Amino acid sequence: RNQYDNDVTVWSPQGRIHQIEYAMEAVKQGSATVGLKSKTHAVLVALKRAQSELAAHQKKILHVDNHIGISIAGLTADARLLCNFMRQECLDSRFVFDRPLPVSRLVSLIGSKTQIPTQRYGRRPYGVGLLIAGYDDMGPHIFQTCPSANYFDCRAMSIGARSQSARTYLERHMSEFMECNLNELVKHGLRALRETLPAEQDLTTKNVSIGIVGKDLEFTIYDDDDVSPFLEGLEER
Amino acid sequence: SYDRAITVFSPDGHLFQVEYAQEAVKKGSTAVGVRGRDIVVLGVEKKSVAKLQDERTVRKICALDDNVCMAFAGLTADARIVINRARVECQSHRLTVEDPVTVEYITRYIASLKQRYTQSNGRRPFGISALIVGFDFDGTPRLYQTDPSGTYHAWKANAIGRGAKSVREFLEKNYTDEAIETDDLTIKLVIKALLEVVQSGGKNIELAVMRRDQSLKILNPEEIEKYVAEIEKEKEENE
Amino acid sequence: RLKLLKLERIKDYLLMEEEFIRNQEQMKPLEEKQEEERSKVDDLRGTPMSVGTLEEIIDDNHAIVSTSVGSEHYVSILSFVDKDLLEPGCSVLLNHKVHAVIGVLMDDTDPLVTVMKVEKAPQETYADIGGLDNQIQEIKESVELPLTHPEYYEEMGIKPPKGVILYGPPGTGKTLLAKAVANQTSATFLRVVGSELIQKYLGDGPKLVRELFRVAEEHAPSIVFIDEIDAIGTKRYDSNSGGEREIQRTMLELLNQLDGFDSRGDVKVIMATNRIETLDPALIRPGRIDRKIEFPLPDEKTKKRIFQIHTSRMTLADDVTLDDLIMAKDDLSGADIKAICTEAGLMALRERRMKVTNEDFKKSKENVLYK
Amino acid sequence: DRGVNTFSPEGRLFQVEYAIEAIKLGSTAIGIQTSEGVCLAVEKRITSPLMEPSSIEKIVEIDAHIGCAMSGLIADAKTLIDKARVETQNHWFTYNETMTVESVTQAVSNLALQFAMSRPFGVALLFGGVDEKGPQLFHMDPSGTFVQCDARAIGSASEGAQSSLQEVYHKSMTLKEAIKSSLIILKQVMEEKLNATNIELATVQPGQNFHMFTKEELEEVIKD
Amino acid sequence: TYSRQIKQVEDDIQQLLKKINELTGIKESDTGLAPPALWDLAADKQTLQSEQPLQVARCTKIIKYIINVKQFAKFVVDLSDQVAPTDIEEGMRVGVDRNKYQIHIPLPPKIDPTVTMMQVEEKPDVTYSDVGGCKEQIEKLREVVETPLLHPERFVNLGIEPPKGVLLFGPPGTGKTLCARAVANRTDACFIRVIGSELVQKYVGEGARMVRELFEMARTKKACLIFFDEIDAIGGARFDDGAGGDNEVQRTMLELINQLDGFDPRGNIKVLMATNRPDTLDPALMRPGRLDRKIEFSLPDLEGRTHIFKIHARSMSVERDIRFELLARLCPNSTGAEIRSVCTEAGMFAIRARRKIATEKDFLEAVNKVIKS
Ligand SMILES: Nc1ncnc2c1ncn2[C@@H]1O[C@H](COP(=O)(O)OP(=O)(O)OP(=O)(O)O)[C@@H](O)[C@H]1O
Ligand SMILES: Nc1ncnc2c1ncn2[C@@H]1O[C@H](COP(=O)(O)OP(=O)(O)O)[C@@H](O)[C@H]1O
Ligand SMILES: [Mg+2]
Ligand SMILES: [Mg+2]
Repeated sequence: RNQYDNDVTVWSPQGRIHQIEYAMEAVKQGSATVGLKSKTHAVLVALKRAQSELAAHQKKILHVDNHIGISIAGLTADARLLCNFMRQECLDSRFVFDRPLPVSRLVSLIGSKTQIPTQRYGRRPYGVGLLIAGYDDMGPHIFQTCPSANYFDCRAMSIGARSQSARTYLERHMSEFMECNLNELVKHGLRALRETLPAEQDLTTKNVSIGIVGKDLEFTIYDDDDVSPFLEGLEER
Repeated sequence: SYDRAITVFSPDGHLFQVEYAQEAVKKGSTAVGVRGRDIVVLGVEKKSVAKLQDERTVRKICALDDNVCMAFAGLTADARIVINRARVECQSHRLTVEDPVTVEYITRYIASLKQRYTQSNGRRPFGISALIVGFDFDGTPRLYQTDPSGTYHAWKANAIGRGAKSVREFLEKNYTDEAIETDDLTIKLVIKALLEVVQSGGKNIELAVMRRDQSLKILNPEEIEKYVAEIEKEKEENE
Repeated sequence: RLKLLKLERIKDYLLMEEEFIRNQEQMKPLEEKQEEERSKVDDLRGTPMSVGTLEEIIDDNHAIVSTSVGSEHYVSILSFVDKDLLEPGCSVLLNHKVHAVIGVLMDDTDPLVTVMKVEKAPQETYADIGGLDNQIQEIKESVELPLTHPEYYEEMGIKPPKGVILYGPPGTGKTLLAKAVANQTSATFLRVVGSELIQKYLGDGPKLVRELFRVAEEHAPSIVFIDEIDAIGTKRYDSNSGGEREIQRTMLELLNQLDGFDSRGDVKVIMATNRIETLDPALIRPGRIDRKIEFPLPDEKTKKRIFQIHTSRMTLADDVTLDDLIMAKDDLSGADIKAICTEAGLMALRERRMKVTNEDFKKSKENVLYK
Repeated sequence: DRGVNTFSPEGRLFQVEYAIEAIKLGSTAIGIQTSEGVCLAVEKRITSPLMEPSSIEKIVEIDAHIGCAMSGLIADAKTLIDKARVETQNHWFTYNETMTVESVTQAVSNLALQFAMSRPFGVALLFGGVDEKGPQLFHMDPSGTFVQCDARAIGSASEGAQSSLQEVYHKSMTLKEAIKSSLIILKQVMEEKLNATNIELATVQPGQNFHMFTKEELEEVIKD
Repeated sequence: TYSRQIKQVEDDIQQLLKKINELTGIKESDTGLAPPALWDLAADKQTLQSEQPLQVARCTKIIKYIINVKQFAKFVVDLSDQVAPTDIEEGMRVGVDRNKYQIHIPLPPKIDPTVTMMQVEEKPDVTYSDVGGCKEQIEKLREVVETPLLHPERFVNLGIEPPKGVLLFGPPGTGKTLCARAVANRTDACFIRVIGSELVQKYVGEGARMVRELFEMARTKKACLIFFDEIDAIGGARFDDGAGGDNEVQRTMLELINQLDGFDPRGNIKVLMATNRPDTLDPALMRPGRLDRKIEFSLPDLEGRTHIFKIHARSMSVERDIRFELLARLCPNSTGAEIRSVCTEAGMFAIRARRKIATEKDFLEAVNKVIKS
């Protein structure tokens, strides 16, 4: 791979572009975040890491609009830029039309932007992967977005390091998914995080952030204490 | 225009460019400065000049105001440009507030200039090291120094140039309020430091001194001759 | 106690051998006749037309011997041989009929040693080295007293430094100090330069490097003086252009020789470099090279000393004062001082006056100054 | 990886990594938060003698309710702190209030994110502020990752100081315990003895505003 | 006192030796037989019954057999007092006698001097427990290199492939060569160090040969541990660009890889790959089918620094008491090689103080000096 691997503007003699592959690698290096959904609820259960015992866990669930929340995995800087951008878009959409911005439209716009600096020799991708839980007129939406802009509308998705265990659990329990209460929804997300985490490590009411959106409930963030009832009621092994 | 990045961080975490710039400053002439109770002195090597070479066009020392004086070490054009920038800045500060620019403020401005020119996305960092001496409007024999990297500090004396190392150890040694009590013995310490590099008694040591809020003054060569003569008298008495 | 052991047994040797052997010599016979018998029997063992080349040795009494016609023939050796001199590639002696290994003789080697070892004791000694006492003492610590007094290190525990770099501007008596070390030390110093190991083709450079290192180890426990290497390698670059890739291979071979997997004898490496910041960060690794020494430009007093030592074999004039030359506070290496002295002498010779003059030395100063 | 902003194959921009290396090379500073306030103690790098302690400035004031400590490039800290002060005063002008420490830290980090500027800043910052949620400490790194910490250590002795902080710190102390432990660690990690001139010490309390300790109280705590 | 007694007694010994030489008289001049007697008449007779030439047998055609022999004179011969017909082999070194040319003695295969002395049968003087700061790496290496050899039935019961191929990489100087030496010393198998420079020769044809003979030698031996060093020198990026003339090294690397794992089993050969810049290494070689258990050596931590310090302090004349953990603390980001050089500097400081004790003060001075330079 000598040469052909600097800036997105260079096409490899393989139909491949490798800066994007590196951005996706950074996405994996990011921390675990799982989004899933029911007929009327979308739950993002995310593992906030602990850099140091004296440093509080890095929050990774951001409420962008009343009906839209994001879980981030990757460069916190690019995540912050993108979160600012979606907040601006939601405000502009609400201004122009007194409406909640459609989740699909929002995700398409974000994908478009993150594509834009992939065809010019002056800029870089955004090594940040987002799981978006939104509630539009059509109901709950779970979207995954990567630096490549290849947004995916998923019944349940997982991103970040160790995301494969969450993927396994979600694939196994999809049949139940779309047919469970809100508490069961959160419990399934918690089970996914438990599978992802090392067996010795357990989800305390300090490592988990739960962003829930749905009917008659703007995207609400549960951290520290708000996570306590869910973890307390959750099953063990 | 150019819009091309420069000043790339190194694998070690340093800037090859800034280290090159500081060594390029080091290779130049040597100059010392000291502060007294009301006298701030600044001597410097003349660096040789042909009998046909006017000294007026060798201005390695510049009075940026009635309280700030910079001795240069590097490239003369860079000196000229940075000096003119700083002096336009000081007149602008005079516009802003009807008070003379403090050495601290001017040093801040110079450091900001250095940072801009080292991280302005395509530039040649000024290979210069500057030494300023002033008296605040209230009056304070303040002396400041600025590295080409932009880092500046408060200094009671300094010595920059090719001999900077040895002169720095020398001045760190055998320096005290006894030496810096007043104009007396202070020029003597300066000349002793510059003769640390020997044999140039009459060929170098162009000297200036500024009294508290009085003015800056270049020391005339008959006075320099008298000072060096009495200094060598003191020497021979010592030995 | 150890002294007691050695003294006791040594006296035992003197007594045993001297007394018994002298008794037999007093009864000298029964020795000369046997010696002559044996010598003539060896001669009887065929000594016609005979030569052999040793390709290899199987074991005691059996080895393969090849002739110019490729007569590879395997033969059982004759014990009469000297034995243990049978290094592969040695010139053996073979009976005309049975090709019996009976003798070996080379008495001739590649003159690489005679080429790379010239004037082992140059005219320059530490007396000729005017100044640099600190550097001189440090290099002696590094090089000589390990060899001249292999007792202190042995008794205390550590082995001496292996590689010593001497870094400084272009001309500060690096080769002079190398020469003085050679002359003062009894070991077979080796001069080497950085402009010859850059061979035309692949493998040539590393091959001659390895051969040079092996020569150094074999012929004498001595010093190897590697001059400028910055023209070689300069660290390990991205390794794109073939020439620089090969030169990097040459440095890596140098690095293996400096400290490799197997071992290293009592051969010390002395590097001389104009610039050091650009050298391979790995090559100078403290395990391999230690005691990097500044060799800076002489100060005023060192310049006085250098002029004096250069001119010791120079009948300066009464009017000639060697202070106008110390006056110049600029770049004046020991080589520069030598050039100044030589130019003053030559100009005096040209202007026909047997005695040099202050003006002649002045003009030598201006015409030796480059910048 | 080579290039200006090229993404390294193993992730990261590799200029963030270079900046981290520069921060590690930088001098050492410590910050501790307590319900009674936040204390900052930064070792200085006074060069050869003749240096007044008011020559190197490793502590700065953000409003009368936050202090900031630096590790890295002096002028980089100067520029970042200038931005932070300007943003804080702009927010105060627009709000009739003072930012939260989280908000000022994230604003400065947001500026740091832009790599105009061709290189990341070579300074890591520690803001000890007093806001609606009491005294808090926010550590910001050149990458822009800002997090509030109970006790942080940065610079050349970053790792060792952080380990000592982990050993000594508990959820319950006061500003006095914070300062005494910080000074103990600073002396233990100092380049040379604790001369009372090679350090800068500040505190911001739910009460007295941000304050630089004067020579008297410096020597007092030192002997303590 | 003692020194003068030495000088006297060694003078006595030198006198005794020269006296022996002059009195009796033993020398060689040109060729010699110093060892008395050496009569070899029967040796001559059996040499005549022998003193055979040798060549390379080609084929045994028929099932009385027809051996074919090639040298400066071709031949077709067979039969001998020798048995094990052609030792069930054709391309050997036959070793056949003259005089009807039917009597033989098998011989090993000819191999060029390069590989002959690269065999490096010497045992480096290093052993385990002298390694600090890379406990995990040495654990990995011990496992991979020993479990397949030491009580390996446990290693086969699990039905797991035996790893084969390890590449040591890290900063310049971390004890990689030291660990390689230790493994070489401890191991009991055909060990073969390799130097990269010796594989670069005058134009094409040399490296590929020597590599192939090396490999067949290893295959002939029961079980081999090969120890390539200078892999950075031998084998690089396959790209040509301007290397169209330098393709020789790439060719040799290609043959190396093919012998490592091509269209044939490579055999019970375990490869060690020494390097310090593990990025320019060619992808084909770095393929984990040939370098299974790449190991990374990092700078030692405090405990590793202390352990290396005491290891080097194994030497005598050292202080009665030293406080090694503080020594390590004072030297952070220091290689084990730098610990070794610090011990050396402490010894040199003791000498330059004319002190036969290496004090903690000496260690501190050495640390200060090395840090400052
Ligand atoms: N773990 C260790 N234990 C003991 N000594 C060590 C250790 N690591 C390094 N050393 C010391 O460092 C030197 C080892 O150098 P060696 O040649 O083995 O290193 P390397 O990792 O192969 O790299 P390089 O060839 O770049 O030096 C010796 O001084 C050895 O004493
Ligand atoms: N003590 C000394 N230090 C440096 N140079 C000296 C000294 N004594 C004599 N010389 C002169 O220095 C010259 C040799 O310098 P050299 O070793 O060639 O420097 P380099 O190797 O850096 O070119 C000689 O001509 C010699 O006359
Ligand atoms: Mg020389
Ligand atoms: Mg090694």
